[PDB]
Amino acid sequence: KKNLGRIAQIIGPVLDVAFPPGKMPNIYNALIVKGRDTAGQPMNVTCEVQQLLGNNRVRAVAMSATDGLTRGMEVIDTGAPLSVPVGGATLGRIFNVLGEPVDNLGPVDTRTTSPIHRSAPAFTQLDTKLSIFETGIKVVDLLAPYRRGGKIGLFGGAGVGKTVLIMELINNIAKAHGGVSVFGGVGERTREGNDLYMEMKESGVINEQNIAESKVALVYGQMNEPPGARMRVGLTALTMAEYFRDVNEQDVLLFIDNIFRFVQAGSEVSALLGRMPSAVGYQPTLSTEMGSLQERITSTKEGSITSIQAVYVPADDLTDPAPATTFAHLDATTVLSRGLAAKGIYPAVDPLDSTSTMLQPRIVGEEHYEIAQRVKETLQRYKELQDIIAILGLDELSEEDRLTVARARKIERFLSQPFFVAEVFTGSPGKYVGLAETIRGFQLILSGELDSLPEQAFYLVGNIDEATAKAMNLEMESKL
Amino acid sequence: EKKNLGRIAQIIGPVLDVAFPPGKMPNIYNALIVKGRDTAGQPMNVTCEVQQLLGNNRVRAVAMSATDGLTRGMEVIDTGAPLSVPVGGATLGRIFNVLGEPVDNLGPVDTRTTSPIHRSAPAFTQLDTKLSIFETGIKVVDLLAPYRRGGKIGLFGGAGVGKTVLIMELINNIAKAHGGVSVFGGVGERTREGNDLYMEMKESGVINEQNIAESKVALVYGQMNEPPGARMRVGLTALTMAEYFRDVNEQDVLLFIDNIFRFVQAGSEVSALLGRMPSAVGYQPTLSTEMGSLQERITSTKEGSITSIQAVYVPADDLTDPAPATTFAHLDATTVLSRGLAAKGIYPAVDPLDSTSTMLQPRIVGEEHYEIAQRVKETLQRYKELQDIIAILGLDELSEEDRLTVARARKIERFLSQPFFVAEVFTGSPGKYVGLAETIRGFQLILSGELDSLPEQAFYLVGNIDEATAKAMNLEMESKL
Amino acid sequence: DSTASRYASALADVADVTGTLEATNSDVEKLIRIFSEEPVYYFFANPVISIDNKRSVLDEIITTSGLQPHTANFINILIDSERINLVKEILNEFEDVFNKITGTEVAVVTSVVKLENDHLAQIAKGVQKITGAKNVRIKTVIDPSLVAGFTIRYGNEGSKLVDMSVKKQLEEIAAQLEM
Amino acid sequence: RADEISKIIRERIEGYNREVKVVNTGTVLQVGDGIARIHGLDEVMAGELVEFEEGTIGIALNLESNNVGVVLMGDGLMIQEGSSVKATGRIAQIPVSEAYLGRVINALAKPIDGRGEITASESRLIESPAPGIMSRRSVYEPLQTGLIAIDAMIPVGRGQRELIIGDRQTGKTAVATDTILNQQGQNVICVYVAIGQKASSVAQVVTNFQERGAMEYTIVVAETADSPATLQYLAPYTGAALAEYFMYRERHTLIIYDDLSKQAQAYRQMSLLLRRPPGREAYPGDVFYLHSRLLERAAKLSSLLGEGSMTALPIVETQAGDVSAYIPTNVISITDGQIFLSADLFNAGIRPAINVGISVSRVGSAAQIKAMKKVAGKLKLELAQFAELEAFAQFASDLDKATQNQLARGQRLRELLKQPQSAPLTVEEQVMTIYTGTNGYLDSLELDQVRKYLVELRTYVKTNKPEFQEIISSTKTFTEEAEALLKEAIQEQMERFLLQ
Amino acid sequence: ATIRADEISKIIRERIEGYNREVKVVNTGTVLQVGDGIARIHGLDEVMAGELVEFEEGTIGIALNLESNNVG
Amino acid sequence: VSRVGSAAQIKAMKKVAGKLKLELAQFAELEAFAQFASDLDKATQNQLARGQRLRELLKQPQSAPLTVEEQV
Amino acid sequence: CANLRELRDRIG
Amino acid sequence: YKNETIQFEQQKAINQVRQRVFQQALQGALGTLNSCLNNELHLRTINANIGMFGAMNEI
Amino acid sequence: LEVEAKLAEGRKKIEVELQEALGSLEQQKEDTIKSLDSQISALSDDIVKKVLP
Ligand SMILES: Nc1ncnc2c1ncn2[C@@H]1O[C@H](COP(=O)(O)OP(=O)(O)OP(=O)(O)O)[C@@H](O)[C@H]1O
Ligand SMILES: Nc1ncnc2c1ncn2[C@@H]1O[C@H](COP(=O)(O)OP(=O)(O)O)[C@@H](O)[C@H]1O
Repeated sequence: KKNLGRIAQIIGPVLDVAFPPGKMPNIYNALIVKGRDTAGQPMNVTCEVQQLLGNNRVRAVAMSATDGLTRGMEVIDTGAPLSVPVGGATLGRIFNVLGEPVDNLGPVDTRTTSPIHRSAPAFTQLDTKLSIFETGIKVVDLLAPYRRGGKIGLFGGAGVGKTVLIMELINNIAKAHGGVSVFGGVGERTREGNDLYMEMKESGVINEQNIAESKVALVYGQMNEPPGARMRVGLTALTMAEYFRDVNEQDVLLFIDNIFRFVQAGSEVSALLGRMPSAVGYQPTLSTEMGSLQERITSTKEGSITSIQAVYVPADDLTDPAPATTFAHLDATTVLSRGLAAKGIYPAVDPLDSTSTMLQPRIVGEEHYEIAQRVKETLQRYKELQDIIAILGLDELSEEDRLTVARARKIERFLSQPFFVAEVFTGSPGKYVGLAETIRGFQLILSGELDSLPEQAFYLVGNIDEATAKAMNLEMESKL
Repeated sequence: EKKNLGRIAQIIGPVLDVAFPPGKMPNIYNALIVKGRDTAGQPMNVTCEVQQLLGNNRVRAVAMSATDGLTRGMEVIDTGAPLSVPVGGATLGRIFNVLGEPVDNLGPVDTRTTSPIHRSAPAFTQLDTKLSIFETGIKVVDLLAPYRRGGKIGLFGGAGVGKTVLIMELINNIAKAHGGVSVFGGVGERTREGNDLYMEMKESGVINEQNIAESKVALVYGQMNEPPGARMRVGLTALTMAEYFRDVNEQDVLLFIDNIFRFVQAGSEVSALLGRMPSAVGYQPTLSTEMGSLQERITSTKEGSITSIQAVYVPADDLTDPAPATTFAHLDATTVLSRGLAAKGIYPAVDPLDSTSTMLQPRIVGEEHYEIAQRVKETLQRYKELQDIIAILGLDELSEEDRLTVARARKIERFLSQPFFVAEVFTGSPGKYVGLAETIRGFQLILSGELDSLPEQAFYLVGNIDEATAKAMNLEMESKL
Repeated sequence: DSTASRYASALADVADVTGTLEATNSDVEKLIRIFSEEPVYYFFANPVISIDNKRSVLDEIITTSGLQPHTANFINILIDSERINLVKEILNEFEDVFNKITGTEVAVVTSVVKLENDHLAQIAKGVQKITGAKNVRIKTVIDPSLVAGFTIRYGNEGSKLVDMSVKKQLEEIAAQLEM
Repeated sequence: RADEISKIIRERIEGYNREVKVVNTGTVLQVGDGIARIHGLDEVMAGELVEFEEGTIGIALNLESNNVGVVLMGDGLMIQEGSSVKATGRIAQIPVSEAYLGRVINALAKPIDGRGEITASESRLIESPAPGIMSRRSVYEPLQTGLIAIDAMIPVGRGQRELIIGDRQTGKTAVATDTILNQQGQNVICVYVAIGQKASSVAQVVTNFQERGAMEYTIVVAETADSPATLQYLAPYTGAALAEYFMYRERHTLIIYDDLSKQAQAYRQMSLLLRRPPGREAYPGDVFYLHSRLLERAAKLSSLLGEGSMTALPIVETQAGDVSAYIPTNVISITDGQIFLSADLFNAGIRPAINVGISVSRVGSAAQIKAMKKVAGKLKLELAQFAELEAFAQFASDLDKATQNQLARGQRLRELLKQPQSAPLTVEEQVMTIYTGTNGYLDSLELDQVRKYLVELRTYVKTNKPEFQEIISSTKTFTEEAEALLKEAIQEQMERFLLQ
Repeated sequence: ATIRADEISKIIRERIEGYNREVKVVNTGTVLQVGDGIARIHGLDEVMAGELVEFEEGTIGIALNLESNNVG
Repeated sequence: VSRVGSAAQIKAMKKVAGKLKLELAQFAELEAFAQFASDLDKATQNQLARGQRLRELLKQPQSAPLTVEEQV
Repeated sequence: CANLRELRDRIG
Repeated sequence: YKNETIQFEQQKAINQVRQRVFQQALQGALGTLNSCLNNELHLRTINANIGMFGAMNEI
Repeated sequence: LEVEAKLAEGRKKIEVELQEALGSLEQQKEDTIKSLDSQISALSDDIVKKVLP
């Protein structure tokens, strides 16, 4: 539009601008700031209105760099809630939160723009076909099956997994799902995003030669951005996916990592915005904002948006509100635990807490359900006997319970996977195993029939036959 | 008092800030009623109390009923005095909410004599010197852990364990033995359990459906429907409805508060609503002063004691956090009701070992009472120790020196169970009232060892020691057949 | 109450105790048209300017328009306290508190077209007979959005509203959809 | 019809005739990302929902002096800082009728399923004076959940508002679904309100209800997470106002809330936006008042009112399994007892993961039927003894016969308790199941086969001894003829199960 | 503080009647905002920091913290 | 942890022991769990010895430079 | 909460 | 449910027909009132509305 | 599995019924709209006289 602004105050990233009384933009309405840069005149930093203060001025968080802005600059509002270019153009390109290309190739076309902040899809049309997915990880394909056309949570502490696991999952599924992929770098470290970009342009997913041939379209609002950008990078990725679910009608698999940053940035701007602080320090509108993101991801009778958010459980605070409200929205939660990466068992997914709404027998298979029940019960038994093991000596517990402890040890080692993208940290080559092979492996492992192999013959092993061969190799190099 | 016509300026949740003309403002804790209106078309008045003055003639007041629908600027009228509770012989039997309107729907209460809620403390020329204990009427209480007449008492036990039959027995015994009269004052009483208690009262004869103002309870029910102002002031309402009893009739009045932690929780709600900065864990800043104003008017004045019994629900079971801490600073006798004892059927389920009282000491009770009480507690400690080992060895295998201790401890744990004057409605047992003298002599006879051959079940559900020997010789007379 | 409302209530109370209430109301109108036109507001604000220079210029502006002394006293106290930056809002709420004290009520009759003065006095009759004010004041505003009739905005401030207008269509059609 | 469509319009446009009332109207100062601090609404009752110029309905909670701070019951994007917002004489009511049966609704009582439009000429105000003590009665008749654990150890009677607390992902929604699915043979109108659960989980639950056929009688008040803070705040109150109507017209109901943690969290949001001072855990002042005002209208009435009963069954999600946090200790102080699901017991195979311990119920044996009053006593006592002796199980090396047999029957008793997903066990079948577990007629079998043997026994008995059904369903006591019939049936079934 | 305690209408009338006029109140102060056990008083400029001020009913008050106008 | 791993080592260190971090993190559990021991077979008795010999040498006295081969 | 939760674990 | 989803869509279509085609009707009706803007309308409507409005107010 | 194939049959039935009936009703609404337009001019004229007394 044309409503000249005269920015009144600039208190950190949150800047509030005093429009004329009649012409005033709405909430969540973008404000491109006609301002000067540190050097050189042309510089347009984008701001999205958050609330109207009633003194003819609205509060607007700044998506771009906040320095250099002066009090009194002319700003104009688009009138449209921050349109983002998507569609057949957005493919292959690392996209900014503003709706711009970042990978220094040619600018995209804006023939298929869309508002970023839109209404949630109604319950009247909701496609829910309960079906399992074969991601590739032994444990998460067995213990906590993933619901395609549904949401998946890779919870974890700081550095437990959830990004190497996301890289392995995308390395698996980016070729499997004929639908496009969307990666939302919500507040993830810039070097891991560039590692992902290099891995994608090498693994053919990007296919930099003909950029219209990519099976992916990236969105990066990574760490080095003002808290506006981390407050809307998730919604940019969501708008790309929502276009791929409204128009192309194809099952798009979007990846968001460190979705907790989409709440942390909201906190950092909410504290400034005058909104009072909530519990331990996040924003008051934690639930509404988190839901406003994570509800748009539903299979909506034209396609199925399967999404895998990698929540960042801060400092292993499992009770923290930012993962506690995401546990409500997330179907197949996979709580990775620092205590299980302590002993080296990668991925450090908790066999107990990683649970899914797809471990019902009519949905997964009766054999799958009974073997998952026996594995999880054995691990619960091991956790309950941890204290007896810890103090009173390993031998002083029961002899059948000693069988259960050895079986639990073999299980919690065997559910470790050598990943393809984690080959650099383990040194061992990556091994992909489907659901059937690991099912048959767990059967014979917990059944006590092959309870004679050494423990390290099960750890970091792709399959059960690989474990049997590793036992031969290990017993040979033991004496030799 | 007068038409102190004011506007209800600000209404946040329950809190409703009212204004006034500059001259006449009601002082703090002065009840003011609003001339409110219901959205159904009835001019319903919700009564309020000025909790904090705010300077510009505007007194921030909390509401003792729902503010849903209170129009801004609705005429609010002062009463000039705190909430006039209709005390007297009239309020003997019926159920009252905080402002003192009978909610059981029976009939209107005679408001002839009314004292304010906020009558101040009694001074040291009023308080009594001698520390006489309170002969309740339960053998366990009046032997092992006596209740202090004029002092506070804590029932840590849960609900369903037997708290209702215990308080019913206490009310009937206070009506029977002394000239006393009880005032149940359940604060934040969950209305289902409130109706449960009312119906059990009516079916026990403790109160009469047909005879009101000859009953033995003055029920003041703080519901949980009401805003946090009401289920906080229900404690003070019970306090003054019993204080008028003691200071007009000179009788040993009882005062049952439901959980003090529920009163303190209501205080926390009302203070967070007033916006004053919360203290430690989250109870109000004026926690000690507030609950001290609640629990210091419970003192044996020279007219007659107002000894009370206060349930206490510790949160997450720690006596450390402030509210149970500032309560246990007051409590003079704490008796826990034990779920295992209730499941065994040793009614009353009061735990004989963990129940403690500051009044047990010898210069207070009597040297013989303190000696026999200490020896009974040491015997029950011996029994709780040897209950581990009679599972393995058996009574005859271990030494016959303390096999007598195990047998006497069985006889003591059975002798403690008293058939009440309320358990008749459940089983038909007629019930025996036991003063301190009888249980003292009986426990000396049991623990000394004269009754080493009486069967254990001859001691269960019996009153005095002579009646116990009567039960024993009864079993002996039937032993031939 | 608001701080501006308190200061305005002080000014209205003084203009009540001294029989100059109408002259003080006119003086407040003059003063609010003075404290409009931003550079004067910017001068009386901006605490960098010395207090002596501010009060001297205020004395000059006082002796220019011949204000009542107690209203001049009011602005001078406003300069004394740090609350001079609320001056526009205080003079704005003066109309509210003055109408409340002198007993009159304002009814902004907004119609499509200008209204006859006798028929405006009939509107004043009706509004008075539902409010109960002595000298009910009606400042009318011509509006293009309405269609046939008029709206009344009598009350505290906009609070009560009666309108026979495009709202007729609006309510008939909110009841026409009926979902 | 070709022009009768517009001839229908003539009805309305000639019927309504515009009486000139006064609409309370003021401007909008501030629209604060979920709140709209409108100014000038003077004689607006606290709670009287306002209507903007863009049709964004919203409640006027916070009535300050110079700005009535309303909250928005929809999205607030289109409010334009000065648009005259008009009050509406509604005080936040909802229409309610028996035509609401089956259709999932939002908190506006507007159907969100789609398959019709409910007409209702009876309107109930949402917040209402709950049943007083003159109205309420003691809990007489029980309410079978279909679970041996929460129907033998700790009952739930009609009127008693038991509480399903527990760790996240433990079966709270599953025990609630089991209750609503069992409650088919009975007559209860099981209003299931979902607060802040995602839309897809509510779709799964509504289609599970449909597959099991229970959707005929259960208003699933759905509230998706992207509904604003006001609507997630209002959902329990909406379902309470529906079940309250159904209870007042003699019909026993059962309202099952979902995630009061999420509901009070949405109230926390809207109140911290509305600038109300916060208390513990940043929950506002009136959280306890809030939960009580919607949870203490769950009563069993008297014959003076109709004998109907609303029987709440909230769900409180507590993280890390604590009783200590603000909202769970508030809801535990309100609710008549509680139950305890636990994540470790859940991952130890025990489903439903009912904690055999602390999960007390304030009612007790005053709720259960005479058959349960008989057999649940022995079941509770044996579970108490087994739970005390639970440490001896792994170390029982030829200990004496009393301890050995009691502990073995307890090891079989927990397997008796654990029952499959969504399996509703009506009263008669769980009666015989508890009896079989407690009086020893399954001691010969090992730990594993107890489940299979009991399912086959329940099938065989309920299909070949219909006199047991007559006795238990009719006489509601475990009299000697039923005891002998069950003994002979269990004996013949053990013979055919030895024949395998 | 935007809502300053010495801004009651009645009190600011006392100051607004005399701008730079007849002398101040030496030892006469009107109590205001006497709420949470902490009364505030307009004027009373004679009060020493720590002086012991009195009231009408006969209650005693230590005058700890005297701000610009309100001697709290 | 280290997010770059053996992608940021010399090829010599990647060839000698890149599984070293995982081997030691795994040996941590064989230390703690088999610390309270009974019936230690040659597998455990020799694996603990190998892990001790693998962990003990990582004890650099500070301010001493090491060329990359002097770690290899 | 990773501080209180550890102590709850040790208590249990 | 098949019979009722088409009921939902026919009801939505009917009411959308109503509201939209009336919106066109009133967008035309305001133009028809543009000839009746000031001269013949306001005196009659204002007098009648003020009469009935003062009556409703005095009631 | 045969039940699942029968579910596929009923699913094809809802496909054909939904698609064809929705097409016919989306045509019916336009048919009635274009049938109404003269009567919406008449209706606007009717409302004009009603709101001008
Ligand atoms: N009897 C049972 N048999 C098998 N699985 C069960 C049983 N009871 C519960 N479950 C499991 O519980 C899960 C659902 O429980 P529920 O929905 O209560 O968890 P929740 O996350 O606490 O719910 P919410 O999302 O409402 O918080 C399902 O995945 C199901 O596998
Ligand atoms: N399969 C694996 N093999 C070896 N190391 C692993 C494996 N998975 C995770 N790790 C270690 O844990 C870290 C987890 O990845 P990272 O990106 O740090 O997680 P986050 O994004 O939570 O910080 C990796 O840097 C790696 O060092």
